[PDB]
Order: sequence, then structure tokens, then C-alpha cells
Amino acid sequence: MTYIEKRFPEDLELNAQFLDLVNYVYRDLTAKLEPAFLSGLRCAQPLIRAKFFEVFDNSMKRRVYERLLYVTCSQNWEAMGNHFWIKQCIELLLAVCEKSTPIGTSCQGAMLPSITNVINLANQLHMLTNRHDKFLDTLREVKTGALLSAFVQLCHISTTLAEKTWVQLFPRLWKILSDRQQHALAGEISPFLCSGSHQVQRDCQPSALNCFVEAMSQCVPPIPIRPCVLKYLGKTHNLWFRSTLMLEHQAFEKGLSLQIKPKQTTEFYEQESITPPQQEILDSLAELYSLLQEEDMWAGLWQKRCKYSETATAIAYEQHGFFEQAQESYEKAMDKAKKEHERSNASPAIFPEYQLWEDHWIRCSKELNQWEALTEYGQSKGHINPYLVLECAWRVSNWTAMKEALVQVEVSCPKEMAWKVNMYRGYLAICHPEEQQLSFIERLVEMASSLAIREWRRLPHVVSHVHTPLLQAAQQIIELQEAAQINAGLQPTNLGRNNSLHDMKTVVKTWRNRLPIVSDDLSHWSSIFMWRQHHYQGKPTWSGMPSSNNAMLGVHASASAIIQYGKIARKQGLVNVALDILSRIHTIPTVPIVDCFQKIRQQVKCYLQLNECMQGLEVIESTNLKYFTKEMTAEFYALKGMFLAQINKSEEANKAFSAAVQMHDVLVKAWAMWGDYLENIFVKERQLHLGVSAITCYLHACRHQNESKSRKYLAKVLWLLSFDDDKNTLADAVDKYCIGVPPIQWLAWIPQLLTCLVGSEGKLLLNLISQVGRVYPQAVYFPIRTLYLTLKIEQRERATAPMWRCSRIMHMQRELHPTLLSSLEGIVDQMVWFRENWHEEVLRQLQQGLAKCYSVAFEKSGAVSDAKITPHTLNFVKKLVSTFGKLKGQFTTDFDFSVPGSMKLHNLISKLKKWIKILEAKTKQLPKFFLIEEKCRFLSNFSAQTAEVEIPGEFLMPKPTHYYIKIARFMPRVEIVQKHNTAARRLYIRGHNGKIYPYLVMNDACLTESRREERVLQLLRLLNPCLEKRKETTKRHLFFTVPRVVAVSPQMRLVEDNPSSLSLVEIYKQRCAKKGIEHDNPISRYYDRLATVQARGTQASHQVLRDILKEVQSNMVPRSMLKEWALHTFPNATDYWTFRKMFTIQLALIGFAEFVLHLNRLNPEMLQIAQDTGKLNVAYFRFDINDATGDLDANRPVPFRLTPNISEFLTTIGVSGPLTASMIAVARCFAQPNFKVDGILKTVLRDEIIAWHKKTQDSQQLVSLVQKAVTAIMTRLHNLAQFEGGESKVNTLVAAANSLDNLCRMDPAWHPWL
Amino acid sequence: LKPHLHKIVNSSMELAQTAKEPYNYFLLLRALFRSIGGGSHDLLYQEFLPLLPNLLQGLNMLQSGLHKQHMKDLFVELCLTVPVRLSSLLPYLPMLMDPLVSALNGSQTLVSQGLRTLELCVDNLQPDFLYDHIQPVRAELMQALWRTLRNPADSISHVAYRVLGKFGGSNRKMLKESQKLHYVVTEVQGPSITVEFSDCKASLQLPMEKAIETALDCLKSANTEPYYRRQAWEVIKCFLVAMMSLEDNKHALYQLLAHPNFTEKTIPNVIISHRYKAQDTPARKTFEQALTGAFMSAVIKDLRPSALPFVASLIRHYTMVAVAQQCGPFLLPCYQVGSQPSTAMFHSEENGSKGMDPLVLIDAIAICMAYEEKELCKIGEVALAVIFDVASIILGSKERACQLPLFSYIVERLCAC
Amino acid sequence: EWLISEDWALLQAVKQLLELPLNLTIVSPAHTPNWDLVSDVVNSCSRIYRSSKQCRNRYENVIIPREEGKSKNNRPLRTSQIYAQDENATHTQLYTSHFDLMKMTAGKRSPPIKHASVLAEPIQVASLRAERIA
Repeated sequence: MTYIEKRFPEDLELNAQFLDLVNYVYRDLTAKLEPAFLSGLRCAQPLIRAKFFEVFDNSMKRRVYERLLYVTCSQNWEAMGNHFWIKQCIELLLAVCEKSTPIGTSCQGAMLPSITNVINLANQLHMLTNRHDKFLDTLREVKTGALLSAFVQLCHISTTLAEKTWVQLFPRLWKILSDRQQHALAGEISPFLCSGSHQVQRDCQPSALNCFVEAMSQCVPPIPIRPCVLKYLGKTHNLWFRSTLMLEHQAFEKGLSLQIKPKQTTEFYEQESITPPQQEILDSLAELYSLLQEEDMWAGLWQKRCKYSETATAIAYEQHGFFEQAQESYEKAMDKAKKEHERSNASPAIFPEYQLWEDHWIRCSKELNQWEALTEYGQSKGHINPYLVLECAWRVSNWTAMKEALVQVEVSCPKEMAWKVNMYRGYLAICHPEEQQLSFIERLVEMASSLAIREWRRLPHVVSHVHTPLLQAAQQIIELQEAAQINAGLQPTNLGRNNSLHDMKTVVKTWRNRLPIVSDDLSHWSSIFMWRQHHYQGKPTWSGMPSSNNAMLGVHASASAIIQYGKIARKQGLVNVALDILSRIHTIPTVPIVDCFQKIRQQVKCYLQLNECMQGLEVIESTNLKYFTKEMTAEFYALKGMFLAQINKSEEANKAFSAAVQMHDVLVKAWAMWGDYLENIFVKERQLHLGVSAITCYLHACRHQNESKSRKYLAKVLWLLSFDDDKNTLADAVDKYCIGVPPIQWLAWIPQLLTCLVGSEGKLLLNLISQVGRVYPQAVYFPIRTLYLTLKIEQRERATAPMWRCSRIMHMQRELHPTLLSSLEGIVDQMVWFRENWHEEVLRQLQQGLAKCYSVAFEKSGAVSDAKITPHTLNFVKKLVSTFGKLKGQFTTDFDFSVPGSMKLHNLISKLKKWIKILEAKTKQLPKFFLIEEKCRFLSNFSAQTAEVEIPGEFLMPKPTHYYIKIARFMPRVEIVQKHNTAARRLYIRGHNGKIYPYLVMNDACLTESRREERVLQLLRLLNPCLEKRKETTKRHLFFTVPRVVAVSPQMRLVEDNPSSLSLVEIYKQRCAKKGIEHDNPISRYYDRLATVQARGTQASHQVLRDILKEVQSNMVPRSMLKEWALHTFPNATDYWTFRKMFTIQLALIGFAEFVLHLNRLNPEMLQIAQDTGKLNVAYFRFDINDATGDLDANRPVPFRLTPNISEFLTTIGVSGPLTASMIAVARCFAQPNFKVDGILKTVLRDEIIAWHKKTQDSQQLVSLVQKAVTAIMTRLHNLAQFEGGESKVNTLVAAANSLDNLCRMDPAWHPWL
Repeated sequence: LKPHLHKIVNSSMELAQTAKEPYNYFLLLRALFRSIGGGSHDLLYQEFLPLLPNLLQGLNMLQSGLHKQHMKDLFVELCLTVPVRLSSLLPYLPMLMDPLVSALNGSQTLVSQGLRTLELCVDNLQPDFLYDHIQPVRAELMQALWRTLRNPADSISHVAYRVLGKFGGSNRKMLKESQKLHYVVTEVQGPSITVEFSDCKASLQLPMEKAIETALDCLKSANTEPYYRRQAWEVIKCFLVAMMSLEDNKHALYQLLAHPNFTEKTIPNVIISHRYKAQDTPARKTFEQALTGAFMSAVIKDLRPSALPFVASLIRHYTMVAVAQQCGPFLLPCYQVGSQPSTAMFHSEENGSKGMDPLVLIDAIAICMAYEEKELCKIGEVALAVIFDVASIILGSKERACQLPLFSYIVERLCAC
Repeated sequence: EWLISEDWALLQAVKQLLELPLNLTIVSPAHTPNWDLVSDVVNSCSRIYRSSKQCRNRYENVIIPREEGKSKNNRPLRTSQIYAQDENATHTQLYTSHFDLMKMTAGKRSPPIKHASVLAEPIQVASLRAERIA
């Protein structure tokens, strides 16, 4: 029975007869062939399966509870292997259902009505009647047994159908049982899950246990589950995220919070026990987070349960680097704990908090390059840890400890870590203590790779940090094999052979480029570089006797490895360890002079980046006794100049720059620092003839460098421009020396270029815009269209030199590229057809008016209920009837508005509300679908043949890459959609690459307002690149995700979009329409109850504000709407978790941007969340500046939006983990003095404030005001980037944001409750 | 072979754009690519060189369409394996990325070929330069790579892992796009069938949205066992008989079908259009899927003997109810003398169309017509003929049958294809 | 080297998770014992993990004799009494020794630690910009 199948499974008949015999025997202990019987129940041939099931179904009772018991206690499923027994489970359970009943459903709403039904709602024909009767009868007698018998077959053939049917069926079955027996079953489910009989299913991706746990999660009385078994299930059956969600739900409902431990455990009497329950659920969950590499969530958990204070500080330090500080903080924590334990009990509660310090001290120590210390500790005199020695001893010169330290590790067999030991065997196999033949390493590497892939197959479906170790290992595995090949090339037969000499050069060149990224901890980088250094050291030994450069090749490889390792060490901030690593180079007797130059350069950079000025002098002046190479003489001259600049030295630094430029002129950084010094001089005591030096220097710097590392100097140029006087000598220097600077750079500064051109004497500047447009037509056209039409609109509503220049450019570049310009104009002119019908025309203005008047109502909140409409709002109301004032609406609106717009504010608001309601309701009947072919022509005919045009917005950011995508065809359909303040139409483009790209054509008034939003978007776009230069920011994948918008025309513009994107207010609208009220009730209650309290001669008071917030949140705005929506819209756990984490990550950046840059407040509708990816983008922030003055201040109650209905979805751990870490990391990143974040603000804000100055009335006044305004940004940044005893101010303001005492007194329009 | 190589290439490319069987041109193109390559050439490559900028761009455009599966596989295969040495292909490197990405999502042969090419270029392309040219599609290329490691064919996964390792840190460098998540947009569930027990006399309701989707997939599939085809059709038939009412007698049907106002009274000119349809609600989506499956069952042999006599009567009943709703003494208000193409016509969550509207039948017909296998057109036309026949029979004249609103939807929906 | 902590941890794990008699008498077929689960739970607090093989080995070779009470170990008190008594010694001593050792390690080694043309003078500042072109 068990021999016939395992080595002869390819048969289909012999197995058939054998299973027939097995089936027969069970009809007549000899009933011990259960493995074969169960294999029979999973046979492919349907008839065999039915025959087996026939008897299997009579070995039970005709009841549901009995069969649910049988699948849980009276049956062993270990018999079948990678099968999915839930299919047989479904069969057995459904087998008890009736079969003789005529079919029926409860879905009366989806039923198809009968023909005679229409009566109830109130002779060929005869032959047809009878022909219908005789079909109706035969369709009348069908009985459900048919459907039930067939459903299970489809379940058999398809696994996904089976699993989803099980998930949807088990909860329903649960309700059938009475509680008297539900509890009995639930008691024994937990035994079922832990049983080892399910071990075989460990590697099955759709494991039959995974489906079972998923299915039970929905049982309406939550089935209990031990908090420890869940960790193991997540580990094995790939239930990671579902397990974590279950544990979180238990933690935040069972303990109601973290074991926050406000005081010492000797007085923290509320501990649940010496090994507290509701604390194992915390530790298992913490371990799950640690496994998932979710270090931020883990830290957010440990900073909320820790007993000692020191551990929290160490976690904060380590989580952001500063490893040297984290190590000492841990050491002091251990010391303080020891001095208590020496006269105190163990308190088993703090076991994990104890081992945590050891683990993280190891982690910090290794990443500081304390390898020898770690090895010695690992081989402690007692309590030895072998794995640490195995990991560390080979990086150090030792080659004996690891040889020993493998034997006990192998017997330990840490599965899920098995690839590492197999890989490590190869290290000895190559760098054997004595020697090895290294021929078998191929099997080692292939086994390691296979096992790594096997492990990968059990991690979640969507890649995250959890997958980082494997992607990180791949490189070192292949480098092990690569070094094995080279060593094989070093055998005496092959050693010194030209063929090998070629292979070694190829491999060294390959290695010198394949590197990790800056987001990989210094431990991993150490692994790679020491592994390489071992073999680099090998070659000089054999070539150590012919003028053999092979030894020189090895020397170069080793020196480069050392220098690069030290360089990256410096890049991460560990200057001291970088200093030691670089100083190690002295041990080599012979080194190329260029390597010495690089060494001194790195050391002097280290000195600069921490001061040690006299060491920086000595390390330079001690060199070039007779002759170093000629070129870097400039390099050390420039370095000395910048040292002298760091210190108060002035003219010798000038001599230093003059010397540095003396020979080759191509040293970019020398120009950069000379310009910085000259600008520092020129900021005061102008002596403007000196000023040209800075512009010359920056332009020279940008001449050679290109496409990046240049934008800062262009910002410096455009800032210094504003100092030019009437005798515009700075313009003269620009013209005389901006020659040859490539146009590609300027694309990033188009709007600033234009706004400066519109100014006085812009004619001299017009040369550069002409140059750029000549090369990049599409880039400068649309901005010029919009600006020229803006001037035409303004000068007409109120032929001019600005318009003259704009035309002088447009009709000049018309000479070139006439086809392209003609095509663009054709598109734009056609696009006018997208205008909306009267309904939307009215509703846009009504929405604007409602927002405008609610703003005032808040401004008059706590004051007269009879507040009066302002002259501005009344002017808007008058314009409404003027432009619109179909019979009923035309009649009603003209008497409900215009001059009648006066009188009581709160009655006009109600009338506006009901008018909005009625018009929006009428809009339902509109078609939701219309084509390009009708009512517009030229777009449909568009194709790549006409002219090549880039996807609108591709030029928003210059890139040396070609990267450009052309339009291929406009799709034949366009969709009408709702939106926050409009119903703009959507159209689908198809690029030349075949992808679709939906777009929104939005039309708006108040052009001057709209042109600030793209300014802030430009700033965000220009800032994103700096987020890629730092480890702390890269680790968490931080980016601003600015969408793409292009100014087609002043009245309307294009913006990128994706379906499925919706704003919070939309979710609120959905869940409100799910009930018998409308969305405006919260503000209604707020204002009406405030008014009633006011009517008793009582002024607004903090307490009643808090009361109204609490009550409105209690009854009509429960906090769970956001989480409940996320739950029902992501019923798959992994998607839920990733969506939530991406949501939090993006919201962190949103809040930081809102605060540091003094932006407008974030209303609910203003925030858009992408359901498909969870990314966040805002509805066009804008700098908040006072009408009265351009002081640029934003002092609202809450620094940024953290509504409770968001916090509960993020849960307490998230709001204290990722958010705070991300904000602090960003603030640290921008604070870098290396990045000239000055100019990128001192230009954008200089542009911005002109928009204010124009709306209300152009000299050094502007310079001084922008200089002031930028210092507000600088202060609000520095004062949350510094690290101190209070590790960051962020702690204060994140707590402020969610505090009730700062939300309840927020504008009700701002929806602090949602 | 040196002369008129340009002809066999360019003329074949041009001609393939228009023919009832373009397959063969690409077949012989594949043959030419294989033969001319593999070192059987010195001057043939030199002759081939100028063809690259046009041929490669043409193939890149071609593979981006929505062609049948085998055609797409052939396109991606052709785009790779172009007879050119590793070097000197650099200028045109960017325009084979998308085909390369498409390969990794195809069948095992395509995946293996794609990985082979990717490694081949990686080994010798100076990673900085290669990354520069890979940047445009990295976001999707890396997702495809990471997905391949789950491939059961270990011979694929091992190569994929070696490739991922061959990249430096770039194998994980931040992607500018997150992975697409699945989500449910409907806050309501699908239909359900009653199943009851003697246990506490309770009854149970279970869904079959996914069940019928899987049945439809099985019928669509080209290699399902015929037994499973029969089972799927049984499921579909039972569902369709469940989702209709079988109430009325002979007289109740006769005394209404024979009523005046079915032949004498005028027919209001009520336009109907799918441009006013809200959304494919689950109750309508599953119903349309079930009807399309039923059509796929009538066409397919060994089910035709029982499917057709059933599907024909289903049409004969759907048309009868549809007309009775929009004609005769008791029409619904949504077909009243004055009415527009309202959303009331179609089943919607808030406006239940008095149950399920018969118009879904037309959407099923439209879908089966537009399906890849044109064979379904032969049953679609039969359905249309039966509909017209029944309408004419009850209305007394074909011209009257043509005025009935249903046909206004029919024309628009079918033309929408 | 294994301590009372691991012994009691795995004993209680087997007793209360698998819901199985200490003699591993399988009352009902579906609930077979699982030793990887026990290995995980015990490793959750052990200083160094040990394979489920070693966990079951320790069970069979120590706990089964230890628990029975009729063993010739002077009528042992079973692991429960020992675990109750030794709250302090092992927990405190192991970690304190580790902390002291790594403090000594921190102290160890050490508490961590002309030309082609030159000298134009500065008239060159502006003139040189253009003069150097040729």
C-alpha cells in the first residue's frame, strides 16, 4: 500500500485498481490503512473520489457539530502531505445539507421578477404559452442537491476557490451552533493548531493551516488564542502580518494600552504578575516586530514599556546613529542595573529588558568596528557565545577560532539561519588555516542559494525590510564564488599565467564597482571590504620577489578598499572610526602617490567635518617635501583655503584660491569655495566691483559639473542677481562669463527666470531664456503662454514691455519648431471643449462661498449669532447672481442671493447648504460618459506621426537621462468625476511605451492664488533629491511624492492623477450616507450648541469646547470610521499592514512640511490617499503669509493634523514610533551645513513674496524681507534637529498635536473630530 | 543572402500590419533571426546594422498592444534574440527594456530567455552605465525579479537570485513606487443560495461570486477536463434558475400576453444608454459573468446538446419579461411616455431596479461577442435572432418590435465594442 | 549547562499548550505533540537557543525522571519547587556577570582612544579669469 505509490506515482491505472481494492476492504482491525484511504479521498479521478467519500460520509452522524468535531479531534490530517484538506472539510460539512428542497435565495433584491409580477406592481401566442409552460415546469423541479454536488468539484480543482469558500463558510457555520457547544469546540481548537501533525505544511505557500486561522479570525464571538502560539504561527505558516494584527488587537483591547510603567517596578504595583499576563502578549509582539526589521515600530513599543530611563535614551541614540553614544548609554544602563541587582531580587519581569541591552550593545559595538573586542567577549571565559565568534573572528586576522567555532554551531542547526553556515564553510574552504583544494565550493554556494530561496518563499508577499537580509546576502554569496575562481587561478600551475592575469584584472575591475548602497549598515560594508581585503593581501605575497606590477595591482586594490571603506565610514558620521581605518594605511610600505593623496584628502575632510585646525594644517604642509604629483597641489591648496576660511583667515585664503586656480582651472570645488568666501564678503560692505568675483566663480563651477551638484550654485547666482544696481554690471559679468554653461541646468529654474525677466532691465536677461527655449521648446513654452496671457488679462481688465518680451520669445522660437508649437496650440485650443454645464458652474462658486463664509463664522465664533456678511463675501454673492442670474433655478437663486445676501450670516449659510443639496442631487441624472469623437476632433486624430510631444509635465525636473516619453494617442473616452471643489473631467493618454496615463483638466479662477501652489510644489520637488544623500532618510524610504502639474493656461491647467484616490472627507461621506443623516451635522451641532450656550449670557469657555468635541465624537463621529473602512477595504492582512505603514510614513513628511515651512493648514478634503499604494499627496499647500505684512508666520493651535480618527487607525505605537523618527531624521538631514539649503529658499521665497507685494503694494527692502523670512524657516528647523537631553522637540509637538486641549479649539471646518 | 535582406525584413514588417493571418510573417522573422545569428555571419551583421533603429522600434511598438497571448509571446521573443553582438547595441538599449520586463511575466520559456538576456548584459555593461539605462523601468523590473523567486521551477529562481546578487546595492535601492495593493470598493456582498438543515431547523446562506468566477474561468480555459466543464455548467444553470422567480401559471401568462395594448397602443420613444449606468454592482457583475458562462457552454461541444435548448428558453423568458416591463397595460414609470436614459434602468445599490433588470442579458451578449474566440459570435447572433423573433411574435409586427426601447440599448452597447 | 529556567519553561509549555498528558498519551488523534513550538517558547527566554531535538532530549532524559517522583533521586521535589525557589540566583548572576564582563571589555584594549607659476602677489583675482583661457 505504501510502496506502490512513492516510487511509482506516474501510473494512473495500477493505482486505480489498488485504490479500488483499498476502498472495497473498508466495507468489511485491518482498518489501519488510513494513509491510503486518505490518499484515495484526494485522488484526481472523480469516480474514485466519489467512491471513497461514499463510505467516508457514512462513518459519521447527520449533524453539523459532530462533523466539525471530527475535523478537529477525531481525525489526523498528517496522512496527506502538500494536499489542502480544506476541500475534504468542505465536502464533509456540506454533505449534511438538505438535497430534496427546491432552490431558493434571500436576495429578493437580486431576484429576476416574474412576467406576471408586473400585474402585482399595479394562435402562435398560445403555442408559445404552452412551450413556455413546459419549460417552466422542467425548470421548476430542480433541487439544490444539484448545486451542492457540483460546487465541491470546482472547489477540488481550484485551491483559491476552496480557501475563500472556507473563509466565508466557517463563520456562518459558527453561528449555527448554540453557545453550549460553541465553547466546547473553541476549547479544543487551540490544541488543534499547536499539533505537530501540521508541520509538513510548513513550506506550502497556501498552507491548509494558514487558511484555517484566517477563517477563524472572522468567527463572530472572537475565538480565544494563546498569545505565544501566534508568534510561532507567524514564524512558520507565513501568517506574519495577520498574527501581528491579532496581537495588536488583543494588546489595545485587553490591556487597553501598553504596560506604560510610569515609575519603578518596586512601586509600579499595577504589574499584572511577576511574569505578568498581558505582558507576554507585549513581548511576543515586540519579537515579531524585531524579526520583521520594523525597528521603528519596535522602538516605539520599547519606549513605551521600558522600566529604566537609560534604555530609552540608548534606543533613541541608536535609532538615529550616534553609535558611540548608544554604546555608552547601554553600558551605563547595565552598570546602574548591576548596582541594584547586587542587593535586590531578580524580578523576572525585566528579563527581556535585560537581554535587550546585551543584544544592542553587541549590535552597536560591531558597527563601530570593535571586532577584536567582540571576538574576545564571544569567547568569554564562561557563558560563551559561539555564533558571535563565528561572525566576527574571520574579519580579524584570526583563522582558528572560527575553525573551532563551527563544530558546535552546526549541531545547533538553527534552521531558517542555515544558509549562513553553509556559506561560511566556504570562507574556511578558501582562506583555510592551512590550505584547501577549494574544488567543492560550487556545491556549497549552490546549496546556500537554494536554501536562501526556500526561506524567501516563506516571507510575506510584498517586499519590505524583512526581505533585506536575503537581497543583502546574494552579493556576498556571489563574491565568495568569485573569489574562489580567482584563488583557483592562484594555484601554482595557473599562478603567474596570463590567462589568470586576465581573470584577476577582470574580477578586480568588477569588484571596484559593484558596491552596496549607503543605507546598508557599516557592519555589512565591513563584511564585503574585509572579504575583498583578504584576497587583495594574497596577491602581493606570491608577487613579492621582474618588475611584476601584479603586486602593485594588489597594493592598489587593498589601498582603494581601505580608503573607500573609510570614506563611507565618514559619510555616515563616524569620523573617529573613519580616522582609524584610514590611518591603518600606514602599515603598507609601498603605496601609489595618488593613494597617499586620497588618504590625506580623506583625513583632512574628517578634520573639517568635526576643531582640529592645526592637524589639518600639519597633515597638508607635512606633504610634498620635494614633489607630489602636480594636479592635487591645487587640491591641498583649496583645502587649505577652506580651512583658512573656516577660521578667521581672510587674505591668505584668497592667495590660496588664487594658487589653486593657478594651473588647471578645472577644480570645481575650488571655485565653489572661492565664491562662497567672496559672497560672504559681499553680503556686507558691498564694494560691488568685488561682487562679480562670486558670480564668475559659481558660473565656472557649474560650467564643468553638470545636471546636479550645480543647482545650489545656480541658486546662489540668481540670489546675487538681486543686488545688481542700475549700472547692471552683474548682468555684464553674467553675459561675459555665463558663456557655455549648458542649458540643461536652467530647466529647474524656469519660473524664477521668468519672474526675474518680467522685472526691470530684463532685456539683458532675455538672452538666456532665448538660449534655453531654442534647445528645449516644450519646456519654456507653456510657462510663457501662461505668463503672457496673465499680463494680457491684467493690463486689459485694468502692448507692454513685459508682454513685448514674452512675444519676442514666443514668435522668435516659432521660427524654430513651428510644427511642435502648432501641435501644442492645437491640443490646448481643443481642450476648451471640456467646459462644464451650468450645474457645475454654479456648484463650484457655491462651494467657494461656503468655505469663505465658514472661515468668517469661525472668525466670529463665540460672538453674535447675528453676525453680518463681510463686504468681500457680499461682493462674491453679488457676482454669483450677476454671472448666473432652468426656469426654477434662475428664478429662485436671484431672489435668494445678491443683495439679499446681507442680513444674518447663519441663515444665509443654511440657504446655501440647501441650495447645494438640491443642485447636487439634480446632478445625479447627468451622463457619466462621453467620447472624444463627438464635440471635438483634432485630439482623436492625434498620433505620433503629427509631432513628438512629451507627456505633459516631463520637463518639470531636468535629468541627464533621456527618460522622455512621447504621446502616442489620446484615448477615445473621458470621464466626469466628483471632487473636493469641482468635477473636473478626466482623460486618458497613451504614451509611446504603451502605458496609460490618466490626467485631470482642472479650471479655476483667481490665477494669482493658483500660481503659488506650483511654487511650493517646485520647492518640494527641488528638495526631494537631498533626501537620497543620507542613511537615516534612505533607510525608511522618505520622499515627498509631488504630483505633476503644468500651467496650460491661466484659467485652467493639467495635473497628473490616478483613480482610486480619494480624500478623508470622501470616506466620511460614504459612511455617513450609509446612515440616515448628512455630512454637515457635526458643524451644525458645534455651532448650534455654542449659540445656545451663548444665548444664556455665557461667553465661550474651554470646557464647553472640549465637551462639544467629545460629544460629537461620541455620537455622530465615532473614531473608528477610518480604521473600519481600512478594515473592510483591505480584508487581506499584508495589504492592510503595508498600506498602514506607508500611510504613516507619508503623513510624517506631510506634517513636517506643514510645520517647518509655515504652510497653510491641512483640511480634510485637502488630503488625498491612494488606495492602490497608500501614498499621500496634498491638495496644493501654499505658503501662509499675512496680508498686512510678509512676516511669514503660522501659529495655529495644532502644528499639524493628527485628528483622533487618524490616530486610532495608526494606533498608539505607530504615532510614537515611525512618525517621530521620520520627522527627526528629516530635520537632521536638512540641517546639514554641507547642503546649501540657504539659496534654495532665498530664491523661492524671494519669488514668493513678490506675489504678496503685488496683491498689495522693489528694492533692498525685498532683499531684507526675504532674508528675514528665511530665518524663520532656519529657526523652526534648527530648533527641532538638535540632539540633547530632551532628544528632540518633536516629542513636545507630536504630543501637542493630538492633545484635546489643542484640537477642541480648532476651527470646526478643520474637522478636529475627523 | 546579403542582398535583399532589407526587403525580406521591411516588406514583411509592412505587410504584416494587414492580413488575416499575420502570424506567419513573425514566424519567418524568428527563423531569420535564429539562422543569421550564432556566429554564422561576418558580413550579415554589417548588412543588418542599419535595420536596427527601425526594426527594433517597430517590434517594441508591436509588443505593447493587446494581441492574443501567443502573438504577444512571439513579439517579446522576437524583440529579444535580435542578431546583434553585445557591444554596439548600446544606442538602442533603452528601447528593449519594456519587452524584457514583459518577458519576465510570461511563460517559463519567456522568463528563462529574459533572465538570460538580463544576466548577459549585466556581466559586461559597467554597472553605472547599465543602471543609468535601467532607471526608466527599474520600478517594475525589480518587482518582476522579486516575484520570480517564488517560481516553482527552481531552475528559474536560482538564476534570478544570482542576477539579484550580481547587482550591487542597486538590487534593493529605493523604488519610487510601492507595490500595488488589492482592495475592495463595494461595501455590499454578492448573491447567496439557501441551504438548510434539520439541526435546530436553521438555514444557511452562502455566496458564490468567486464560485461563478472560477466556473467562468474553467469554461474559458483551453485545457480543463470535460468533467469539470460539465460541473461548471451545472453550477451556472442552477444559479440562473435560482436567481429567477417561477411563479405564474398558464392563464396568468396567457391572459397578459394576449392583452390589447400589446399590438394596438403606441410604443413610447424611450431612449436607453449605458452612459447613465452607475457601476457594475456585484449582483449585476456576477449575473453577467454567469450568463457569459452559459453562452460559452452552448457553443462548446458535448455541452451544446443540453445547453442550447436551455439558453434559448432563457432568452425567450428574458425578452418576455423585458418587454412586459416596457410595454403593454402595466409598464414601469422608468419607461413612461416622458423619460430620459435614467439610472433607474439598471440595478444599482440605492435604486434597486425593481429586482434585477433583464438588460444584463445584452451586456452578456456584448461581452461574449467581444471575447477573443470569435466562435461565440455564432451564438450571439442566434440570441439576437431569438430576441427579435419573440418581440415580433408578441407585438404583432417586426416594425413594432424595432421601436421597442431595448433595441436602443442593444445598438449602443454593441457599437461600444 | 541548562538551567532550571529552561526546564520549567518547557515543562509548562508541554503541559499547557499541547494540552497533553505528561506521559504524552495522545488522548485524541488530532493533537500530536509539536517540539518546534516548545523549542521556540523555551528559546524565547534561554540565553542561547537549542534545537527542538535538544528540547525533547532534555525532556525525556531529565524531566520525565524528575517529574515522576519515584526516581531514586532522593524523592526529588520536581522542577516546580526548584523554579519557585530559584527566582534570583540564576537570573541575576548570569546577567550581572555578563554586564561586568563586557564592562571589562569596554575597558580592555583601551577606553576607546614653486610649480610652473605661483605667487602673482591680488590683481590676479579678476584678470586671471580671462587671461588663463590662452
